[PDB]
Amino acid sequence: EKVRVVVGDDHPLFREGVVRALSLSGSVNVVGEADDGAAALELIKAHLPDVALLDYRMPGMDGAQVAAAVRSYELPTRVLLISAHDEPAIVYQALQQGAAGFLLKDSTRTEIVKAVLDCAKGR
Repeated sequence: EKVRVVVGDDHPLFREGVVRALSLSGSVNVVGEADDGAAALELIKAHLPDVALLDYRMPGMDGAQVAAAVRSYELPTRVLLISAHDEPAIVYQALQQGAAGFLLKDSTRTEIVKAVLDCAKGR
């Protein structure tokens, strides 16, 4: 039933905010949280979540590097990136590295839930 998610961000209050939005939706089980990219990748390997929602600029290994690695490993997880940067070549390159989508940090509570749920379903 609930869509299973890993959330990754090195800003605690943004991460907490996302985790609460997802958890309070009633439709999402946050199975792991990370504050750096290598840890996010390891949680993805262990939990095999439906969706990973990851900051583009995670330390150690950025969101697109993790997306690339997940696709390279052929894991079932869809990696949705979120960022305060929205430059065309950055979004494009991330999608080229296998990111399922690219969201902005100005997203609302219902927008992020819907993005995660739509991603788990399809796109």
